[PDB]
Amino acid sequence: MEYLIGIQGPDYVLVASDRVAASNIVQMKDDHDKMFKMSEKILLLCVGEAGDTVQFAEYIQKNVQLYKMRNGYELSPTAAANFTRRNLADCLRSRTPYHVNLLLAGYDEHEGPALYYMDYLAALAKAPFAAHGYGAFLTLSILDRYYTPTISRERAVELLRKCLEELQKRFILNLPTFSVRIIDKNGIHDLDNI
Amino acid sequence: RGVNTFSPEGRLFQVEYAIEAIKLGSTAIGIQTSEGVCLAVEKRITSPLMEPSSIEKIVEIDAHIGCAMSGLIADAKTLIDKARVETQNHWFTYNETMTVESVTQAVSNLALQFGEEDADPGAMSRPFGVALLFGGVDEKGPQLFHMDPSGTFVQCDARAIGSASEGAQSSLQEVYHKSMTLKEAIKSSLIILKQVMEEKLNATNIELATVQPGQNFHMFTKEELEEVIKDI
Amino acid sequence: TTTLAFKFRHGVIVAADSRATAGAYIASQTVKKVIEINPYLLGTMAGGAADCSFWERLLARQCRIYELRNKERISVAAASKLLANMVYQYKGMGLSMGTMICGWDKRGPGLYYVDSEGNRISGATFSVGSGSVYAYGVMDRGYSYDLEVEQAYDLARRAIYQATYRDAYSGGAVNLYHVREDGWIRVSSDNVADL
Amino acid sequence: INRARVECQSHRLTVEDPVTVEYITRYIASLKQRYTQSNGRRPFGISALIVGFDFDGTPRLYQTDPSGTYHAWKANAIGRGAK
Amino acid sequence: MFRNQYDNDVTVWSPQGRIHQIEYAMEAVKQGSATVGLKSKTHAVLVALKRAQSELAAHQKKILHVDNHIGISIAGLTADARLLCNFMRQECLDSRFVFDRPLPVSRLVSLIGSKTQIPTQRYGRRPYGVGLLIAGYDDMGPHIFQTCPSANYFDCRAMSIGARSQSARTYLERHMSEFMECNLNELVKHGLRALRETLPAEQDLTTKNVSIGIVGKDLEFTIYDDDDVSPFL
Amino acid sequence: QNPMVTGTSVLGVKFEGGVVIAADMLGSYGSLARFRNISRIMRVNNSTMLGASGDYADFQYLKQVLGQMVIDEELLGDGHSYSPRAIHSWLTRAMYSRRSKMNPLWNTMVIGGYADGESFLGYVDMLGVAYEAPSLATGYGAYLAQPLLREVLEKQPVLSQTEARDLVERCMRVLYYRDARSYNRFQIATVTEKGVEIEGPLSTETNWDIAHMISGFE
Amino acid sequence: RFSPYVFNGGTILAIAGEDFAIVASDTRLSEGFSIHTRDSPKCYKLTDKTVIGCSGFHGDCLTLTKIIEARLKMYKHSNNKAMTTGAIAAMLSTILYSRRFFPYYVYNIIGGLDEEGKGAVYSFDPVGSYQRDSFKAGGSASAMLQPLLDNQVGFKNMQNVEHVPLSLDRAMRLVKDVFISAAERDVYTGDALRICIVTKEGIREETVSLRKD
Amino acid sequence: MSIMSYNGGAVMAMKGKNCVAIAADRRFGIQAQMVTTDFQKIFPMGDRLYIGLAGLATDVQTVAQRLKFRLNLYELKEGRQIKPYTLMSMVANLLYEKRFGPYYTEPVIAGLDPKTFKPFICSLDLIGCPMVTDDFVVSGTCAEQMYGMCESLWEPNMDPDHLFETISQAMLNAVDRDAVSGMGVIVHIIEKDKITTRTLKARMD
Amino acid sequence: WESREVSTGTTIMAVQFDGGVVLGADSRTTTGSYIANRVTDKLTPIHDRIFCCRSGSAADTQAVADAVTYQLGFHSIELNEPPLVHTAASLFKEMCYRYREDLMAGIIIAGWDPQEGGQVYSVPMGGMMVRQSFAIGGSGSSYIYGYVDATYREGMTKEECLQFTANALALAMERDGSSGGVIRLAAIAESGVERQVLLGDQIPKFAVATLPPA
Repeated sequence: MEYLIGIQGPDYVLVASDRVAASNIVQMKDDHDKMFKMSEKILLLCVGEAGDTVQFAEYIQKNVQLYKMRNGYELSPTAAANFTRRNLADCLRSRTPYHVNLLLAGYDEHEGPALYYMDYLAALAKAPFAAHGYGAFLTLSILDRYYTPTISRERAVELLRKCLEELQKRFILNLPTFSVRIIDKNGIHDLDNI
Repeated sequence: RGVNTFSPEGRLFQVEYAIEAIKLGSTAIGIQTSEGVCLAVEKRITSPLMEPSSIEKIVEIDAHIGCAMSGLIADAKTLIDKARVETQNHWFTYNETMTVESVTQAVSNLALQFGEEDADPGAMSRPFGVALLFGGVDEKGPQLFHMDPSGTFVQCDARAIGSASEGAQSSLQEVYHKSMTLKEAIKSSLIILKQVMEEKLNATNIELATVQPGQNFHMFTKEELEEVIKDI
Repeated sequence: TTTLAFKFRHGVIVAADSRATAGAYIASQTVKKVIEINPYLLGTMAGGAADCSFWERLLARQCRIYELRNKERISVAAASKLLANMVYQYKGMGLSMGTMICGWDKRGPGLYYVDSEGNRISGATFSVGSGSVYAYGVMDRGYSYDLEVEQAYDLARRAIYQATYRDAYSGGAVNLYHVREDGWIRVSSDNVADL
Repeated sequence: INRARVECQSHRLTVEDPVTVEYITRYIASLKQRYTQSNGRRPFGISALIVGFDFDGTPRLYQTDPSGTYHAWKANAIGRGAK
Repeated sequence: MFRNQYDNDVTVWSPQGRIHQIEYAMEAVKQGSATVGLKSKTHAVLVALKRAQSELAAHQKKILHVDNHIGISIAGLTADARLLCNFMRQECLDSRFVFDRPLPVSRLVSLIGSKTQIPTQRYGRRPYGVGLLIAGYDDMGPHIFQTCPSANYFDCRAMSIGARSQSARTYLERHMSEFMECNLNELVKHGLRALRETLPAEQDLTTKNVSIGIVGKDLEFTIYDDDDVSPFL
Repeated sequence: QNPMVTGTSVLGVKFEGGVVIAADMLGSYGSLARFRNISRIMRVNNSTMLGASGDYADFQYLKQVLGQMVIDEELLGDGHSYSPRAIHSWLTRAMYSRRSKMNPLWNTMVIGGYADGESFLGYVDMLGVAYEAPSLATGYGAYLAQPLLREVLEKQPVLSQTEARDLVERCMRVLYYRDARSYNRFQIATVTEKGVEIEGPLSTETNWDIAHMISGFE
Repeated sequence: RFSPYVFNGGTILAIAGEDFAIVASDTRLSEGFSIHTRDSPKCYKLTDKTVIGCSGFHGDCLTLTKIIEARLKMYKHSNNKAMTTGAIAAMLSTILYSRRFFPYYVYNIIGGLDEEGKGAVYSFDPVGSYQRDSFKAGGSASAMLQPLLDNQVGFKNMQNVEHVPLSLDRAMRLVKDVFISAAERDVYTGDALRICIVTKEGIREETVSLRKD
Repeated sequence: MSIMSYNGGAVMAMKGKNCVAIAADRRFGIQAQMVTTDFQKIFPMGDRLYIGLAGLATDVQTVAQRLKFRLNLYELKEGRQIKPYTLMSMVANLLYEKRFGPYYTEPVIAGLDPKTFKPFICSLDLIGCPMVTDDFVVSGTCAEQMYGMCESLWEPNMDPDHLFETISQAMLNAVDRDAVSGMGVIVHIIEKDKITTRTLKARMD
Repeated sequence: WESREVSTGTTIMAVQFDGGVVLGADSRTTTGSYIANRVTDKLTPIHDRIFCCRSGSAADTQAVADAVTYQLGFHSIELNEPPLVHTAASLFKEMCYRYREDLMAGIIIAGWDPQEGGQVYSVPMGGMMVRQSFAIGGSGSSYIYGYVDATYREGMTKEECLQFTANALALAMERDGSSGGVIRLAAIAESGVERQVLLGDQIPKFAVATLPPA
């Protein structure tokens, strides 16, 4: 449905993002992912109303790149988050309905990575890990228990694996598993799923 | 010293000036014959490091009306955008064909906006410095109109406008006939176009187009132009 | 009403039905529920009769400007994107409109699914309708990228027939198209009642 | 420059790719003739050289001038002591 | 001197209190084509000359169908005339929508006048330099009016615009009594003759330039164009 | 918009020599007789007559715009032009616009008059439906009275037998007896071909057996 | 508050030839159980062999009609050239698509003759939309009359053995027969029947009266 | 629950002699789901002046930034310091504009003026009316209870060390009142020679 | 109306005589048993010849009254001499109509000019402008209707009219309402404007109650 999980290792960030591609009331295709890569330093995931997500995402991409070229500099991802939050804060008040939840996953060049969670009441927070949607219920107990501050790289991959097996086990939804992304300072890679 | 003035003669100043600007541009030629309209132009060239391949000055407004323009070339770029849209709007509204003439009127309304006075609603301080030869084919057959920078339209079957116009029009008379072959014409056009030139006759400074009912608006290609040269 | 589209070896097969209206049983068809955007592109009516008629025609004018000014063909991807924005304006004024815009461009065969929220997702099999679910079972069995043209026309054809029992605002006749790189060719219209 | 930088981005969103060079040029040109033809404005009067590539390896040099026109050249030189 | 001063003020007043702008406007009417207006007051005719700039052209119209009971001839530049004509057609349209009445052409003419006059009475507006002979078949018969770009509205039983207007006027006064309240045929002959007076008269009569337009008791707006005038010649 | 002080029952007909109109004189505020003996009669020009029913406040408002129409132009503004067919159309447009704002009026009006050779009797409503018919009645009168009037006015030779006033007089008595949200007094006005005439304050006449059977007081 | 919707519509029938058309209508106009007027058609002659009818409410019907007529006049002024049927067909729709906010509506039909020497009839929905017809009944009584009308006039259903081609005369007999029958099945049909017969000579009107009870 | 309650929160300030104290909660969850036990809702503007805000978190962030804009520019133009009083007013004017809209916030001001050497506290209401506080100040949803405790626990003379015990226990009592599990609290102890900040140890679930 | 509503009896009339008009009205406004407003005037000079009786809701009426005064003040200085008739009536109407249904005013405007004599106009809630022979207003009218029907007096004396209004109003307040206190009156003549005041204990035991005025 709508679900997004994240974990920040001290060397990369793995995120689980939603998939669809023919979803009405049936499953026949799932391949498309409601995420846009904000650049190559920041990546953004989102869930909410389906039309509003694309409309919101594109405006924010357009602006961030202008500032990059104009300054000839790059903003910190933290800097970006308050900016995004400020725009969404207006909207809520207005007649137009952007009230979507966003996850800004960012890597800081000489400050290390940072993970931001945005709510539909507009609230920006940093967490070493959090999650949202239906996914979150199952995942967060594992994350609390198995994770210990500054765990290895190798350990994360195993931990993410456990989630898929829980989701399978307990049984929820009707489409299978998640799409996982890796965000690093070597750019963005992909963690294949069964 | 207003340019919002009517003038003591009562013949507005600005319109007269435009004709002079036009005498400075190239030569553009039109003969409409019994069946088909031909428009021929000089797009010129000057240096060898230039690409006039890029350049043009004869445009198709649509696939059944075209126009050749002459004068302060930047203005004509504005002029066409308005026209082209307006034609297209009539297709949304009735999905039907517009007359060459209806299109020409619409653009002439827009010719009067100069000034900030109260005879014209302001947007511009001055008019478009260009004349256009508006061609088309419809049920009233192939026709040609001369759009006069004086914001008015006159109908024509043969016309030259350009620096050379005074001579050209004289030359145009002997060769014109109420009935003459389309292909024959193209050769006749070529002769006047040759006469005006000082620079070489090549297919890289002159451009032909015609409209015929059997094949729509067609721009004539290089290979085709080279063949026309061979005949005369 | 069920209309469906699927991608395969070369091109797209676009199929829909139509029928005369009165709120009762008939077999004569009326008009089209496919909109000819351009001689290249097809767009399906899967929203309100008027909404489609007006809005598709408008998108179509923009294509004719764009082609004339820039001197090129328009991209099917571009055309979806242009439609979506406009669809988004109309949001918060009710109304329905959904379509599938199908194309075979230089950049590929492309089907974009468009709805009435202004969500726009690109795909390769879509069935939209009420009957879409039923049609889908039939499509799915036959689904391959290794399918030949004759057979595809039948795949679709049978798929519609199944829809006729299920919904009474399906049936009457099915119109079929195969889209090539010099325009669409109609496979023609086949009466539902036959076999 | 600014007008161009937003404009590329307007296009980047719609066309989903970057456009041709010529197209960028046409916009800037349009404002300049627009400022002459309209009341109560005048153009900057600057001339530029516009150059780039697109997906193709064809190289592009287009020339812009404040006579409100644009054109292609193989080579070009502009400014003091041009001859 | 001060010719430029008097152009620069559209609020002009001189020691003799003249307004030059009007003067300029009058010279512009005389620059136009030749047109006559005639009425019996049960039929009205206008012979109008439509001319062509050169050999390979064909004549431009100066008879405008404003309505299916009212009409004009223009004498002066084509471009301004188009603008005025839209306003008057729309004024006829609302009369039809709201009131469903034709409306006196007399009443109409007077209204148009004001809206022009008031911008001469302030900054902006150059003269429009077209004069008109306005005809129409109303409730009390046909009526004829001369509208000027001086907004000088006058009803006349016949009038003329074009260089050497006076010539034809004098003939109209002479033949005036012969016009009476009959014969279609007669009015046109006198017009053809009269029109000859307006021209330099070195130019011989031609069927391609002339154009004849009638409105009358059971008539509405009809134009005889080119060759079509030969039957009635 | 919403009723305040209201009037009901305006009856009218066309006849050979004219049109005849009759209306009671009442301003009720639900059932309290705020005004007794109040006009409803607007002469329009001198050759056309408007009888109005509905809200009385709204009526006053309309009278003035009508008033402006003839105090303007070189000649009188309802003189040479403005025929009753025109005056009818002009009125209909005015309802139409209000209804389009959905900030409506609340009257039903009869425009009656003579043209120049032909009787003019035309209807306008809050709905805004416009018609000409030889017989009209408003309000309560529209339901009850109008079939009694219709027997006479759907048979065209029988119309021709008499000047109508008597049918009108008779109907109005039946109307007063059955309804007591109506008042005993009425005014009757006749627009003839060249002239206009108002008969002032009448009260219903006392019938023979009908008076025994049914009275008009509560 | 006050209504933003009132019914008033009648019933009409449009029959398409292949060089003629007839559009026939009752004069009876009613709403519910009280009778608005015992007269007036909703079919009108627009002119030039275009016949039009707007069923839905009288207030809307007059207004559209008047308004169209100016767009045609203006057009001819703008350069000599006239709207074809199809042109008119698009023009009505734009008006309706505007009116989708407006809360009153009508069900419009246009008929006339082409220069293909045959009839065209186009029919609109009360939101916009158009379709190509062969035959259309509009109004209240339409739904009941039409299958039978379709079969008797048509013979294009999957439930008839043969075809016959139309005749004018034959079309006239069928039309009267349908209306006389309609009347004792509605209180929206009755009184009189106004027939607009469309030919290439010009427009003719015929009237016949019907029953009432 | 309310338009201020989705993440709850309470804030206390108590005055001492020659010192003042401001204590607050921290916690941010999303509705009733606790994600983190942190979120400052008190900010200071200059060392000694403290401002505690208690709306919805969303609102709080926006309001704190507004007060920064105004104050900085004001400070610049007059070219000399702002007073505590001046901050109070400013808040009122801002409070008045938000009254039509759904941004409702309760501020509390605390600080001890050290260019005048007097203690200063105030509370302000979410309809914009300023009410100058004395000796104790309350804010949060728990207020009715909180008020009860503040009337009881206080004693007229206080030393920072006594003041510390008073707030701590107040804070301890206060966290049991939350249904939103607002666990974690900070104390700032202010003197016109020193500030102490203390995070306190408390229940954990 | 804005935020009141009156649910008690009101009783006002202006009665015409030869010399002019005499106005009477009750004092005090009430909403319920609790006293909304104590003994007060609504017999208002907005001119020296022109007075009004205010009824309905207090806030609305007060606002209307000053607004007319402004207009008539400008009008008086330049045209000179104001008559009541067309001229006062319309200015009050327009407002009642415009402000429409957020307006509760029942006004009897009564005036005396030597220009056409005294006049009486009555603003109902619709804002109809009616010339009346004499008028009774308020909700308490319902109590007085019967008295006036019974008595059938005619012929006016300043003294005769004073008794007439005194019994009618007195009774009206007695049966229902919670309005009472003082009844105040103005007889307006060429002499000037004479003010009468009658205490609530001096105002019972009257009779007489004209209906034909001649």
